[PDB]
Amino acid sequence: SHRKFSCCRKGNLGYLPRKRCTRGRGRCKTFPPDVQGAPIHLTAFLGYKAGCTHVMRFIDHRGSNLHNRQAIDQATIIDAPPMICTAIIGYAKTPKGLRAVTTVWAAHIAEPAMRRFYRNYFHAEKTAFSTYMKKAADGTYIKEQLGRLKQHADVIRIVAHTQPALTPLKQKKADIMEIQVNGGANVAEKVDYAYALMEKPISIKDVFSVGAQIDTISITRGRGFEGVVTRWGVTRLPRKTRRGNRKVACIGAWHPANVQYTVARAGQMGYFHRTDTNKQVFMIDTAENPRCCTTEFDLTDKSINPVGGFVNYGRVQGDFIMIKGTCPGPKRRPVVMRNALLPHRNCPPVQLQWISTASKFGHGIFETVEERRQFYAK
Amino acid sequence: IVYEHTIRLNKAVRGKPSKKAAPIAIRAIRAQVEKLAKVEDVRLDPSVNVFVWSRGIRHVPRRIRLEVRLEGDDEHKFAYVINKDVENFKHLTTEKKGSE
Amino acid sequence: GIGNKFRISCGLPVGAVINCADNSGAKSLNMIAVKNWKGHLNRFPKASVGDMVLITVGRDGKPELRRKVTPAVVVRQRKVWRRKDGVWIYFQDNAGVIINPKGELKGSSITGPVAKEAADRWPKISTTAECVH
Amino acid sequence: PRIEHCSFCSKPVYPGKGICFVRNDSRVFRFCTSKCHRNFKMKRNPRKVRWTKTYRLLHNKDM
RNA sequence: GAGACCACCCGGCGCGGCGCUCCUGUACGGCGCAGAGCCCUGCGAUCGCCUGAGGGACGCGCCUGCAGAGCGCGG
RNA sequence: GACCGCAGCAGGACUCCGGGGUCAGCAGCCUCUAGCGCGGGAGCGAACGCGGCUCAGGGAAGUCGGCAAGCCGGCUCCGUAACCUCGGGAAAAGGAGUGGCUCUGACGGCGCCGGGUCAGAACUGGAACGGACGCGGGGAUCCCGACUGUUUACUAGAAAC
Repeated sequence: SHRKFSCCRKGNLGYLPRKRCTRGRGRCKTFPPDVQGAPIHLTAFLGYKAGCTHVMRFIDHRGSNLHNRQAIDQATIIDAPPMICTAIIGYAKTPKGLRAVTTVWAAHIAEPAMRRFYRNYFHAEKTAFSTYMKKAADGTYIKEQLGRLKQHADVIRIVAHTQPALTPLKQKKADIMEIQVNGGANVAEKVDYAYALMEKPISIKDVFSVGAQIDTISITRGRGFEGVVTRWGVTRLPRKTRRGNRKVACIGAWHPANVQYTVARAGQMGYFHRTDTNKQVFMIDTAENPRCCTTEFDLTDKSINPVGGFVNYGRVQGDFIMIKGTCPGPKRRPVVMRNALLPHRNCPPVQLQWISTASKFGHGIFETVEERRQFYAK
Repeated sequence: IVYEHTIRLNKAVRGKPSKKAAPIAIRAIRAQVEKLAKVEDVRLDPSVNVFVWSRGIRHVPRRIRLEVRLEGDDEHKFAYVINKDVENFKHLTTEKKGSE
Repeated sequence: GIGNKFRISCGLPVGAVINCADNSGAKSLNMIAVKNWKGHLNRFPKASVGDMVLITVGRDGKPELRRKVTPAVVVRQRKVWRRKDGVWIYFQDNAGVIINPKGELKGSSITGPVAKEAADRWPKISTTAECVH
Repeated sequence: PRIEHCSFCSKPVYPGKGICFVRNDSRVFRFCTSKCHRNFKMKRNPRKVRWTKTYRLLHNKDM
């Protein structure tokens, strides 16, 4: 018989299978389109979520209630320590699909990247790249192989590794990420640009700008095995139900005899790889500048680090990217940030006027530690 | 080799049922002493068990100062742990004193 | 109502009896429904400050108003709501002012403080209210 | 930038934090915490509560 | 940061200190020219001062202490 | 603690004697004496279930139906309606107080000695006080059966008997 009343299905079936993510970290997958002839640019970066702040901005959306008004809005600070280029990878467009021509690795590979190649570095063989270093180190191997990429490669990407020592993380090994060189006048120009950054650090400030929209790709917080009400948003049944109210009562009709994928069922509720999209970059600054989080209204030094530090993170030393709203993942989780594939055309320009530096640990009524000393006197 | 060490019982009964707190504290003290003495056998003086059980099964004292004496060696190496009362656990930290 | 509203936490569901700010001679208005509410299955219609609600005057109210579904506007709500300026605001009591379908108020005066969201939506509420908070 | 004061607490409220209550006596009372808020709504005296700037001003500690 | 068990992501862990910060609301004790009174030369709930004190921390930085990487098993 | 239920079975099974505190109490909650740690233990802290706890704003819109939960409650002093078989209703309904200290009267007791209740008073205290515990939610009707009783052990406690 008919369902008798109209309600939407609970949940997106696109996000199925709702399984723990099997990729090591969030992976960029599609990179923004080339648009050949654009200013030559890098398309992505890896950062670690540091925390959230809340900013007061002046809004200039025209024909809005908030036009010419001040708005307190949430911000997410992603720590983005400089990544170092370690390889140049070129992919031909083949009738099978993008096919990698070759990866020409750097003459010298840093210890952080090298520790990724082994499960336990101290007890490891240390045999990786041993012959490669000898074959290179004249520059002939790197340049002859690089030429092959210019002739066959249609897409050029660069491998880069994060510096985990510049982060408060316990990783030690460095995440390797492919970032696509984009908007070159020609692939040879992409390879020449790519060789210029080889063995050299790249900064978040170079890759992105303020007011640009980026999409953050990361693995979500895990909630473990979870039932239908939390995992799929089904209505809890009436209290009188025997065997519990937290359940999907009917898993299907007599026919189809088998249970269907569409019906909600209990299982893992977190650690899913998700891309969030179109988030504006509010600020891209380094913590080494003491007034990075100080505006004209602040009139106090205030740096990015909150009083009491970042809860469930660290000292956010060095470069960081502040973005509007939220990003997938818990604090300390690697987040790959990419130039937006489809940015929101009508977005207000960013004009931050105050950034909270108050304690996120507990409730903080002091934006600086020096102000706490003055309030509490002796 | 005698070790004087503090163990925070409140942190070691965390995550466990409050009724099972004083026996869970005894098991924790035994394991902690194994990772201090680097031994496998830990004996606890009844003075340690009187201190841990002083405030009942649900509430364990927040901290215990313990004297581990590595009495026994030559393929036995037991650890004898005694409670050492202290007015406050202020700048108190592990103090390994003496040698076999 | 004038302009585009901004979503604010909707404190009053259907069945919410709210005190009457206007002197029209109603004391407590019973919320039958919310104007402009396409709702999902099982969801009680809910309304916030600045939302027009079909109400029925209670037994305490003057007989002429009583027994007719009448329009009103929520002017105050106990539920805390966040303004887009980060001000979380709440009121001592939930209240409503009885208004014709056009915008005019049945009562000459509005008693007590009135929320900005109602004041912006209804020009007559803004002029009548002594305090807009 | 602009800052307010806990009406009960008398401790400054940085922007974006705290709640504002408007009374039937037409006075907005800005409260820094849910503590400031519940102390007031239980009729607890500001003086009698030592952390409030009012009890410290009476003890002269603040003034 | 991940979990029913596993798996995952990481690895000279961890422990317990010290700072920072936050929570709670001014510690025990001492003193008093506070205290309604009482009857005897003391009692007395409270109160004030020391004392935004004391206590606590699962958050952040640090190490002034013990420590911490199998001669395990596979290959 | 050995009886009877296939059993060393949350089931039944007749008595006797019965301390302390708080309390009106042999109630509830703690305790002396006396007894004594039950077909086992470790981890872990998922879903879900069982036994609980709290919940912003609304306040039965939920449902066959307020089912379940919650409100209420001790004591003192006010105050209390229709109706009525004048006995009731009635704890109707509805208010107010309650702690601790320091006292002050009463009352028998005189060789003044022995009571622990009833009043009244100051001073107190994050705006607390039956602080746990124990412990009616109330009202307006309508239908039956006057009532207290009895009933289908093991699905009907009823308006049935």
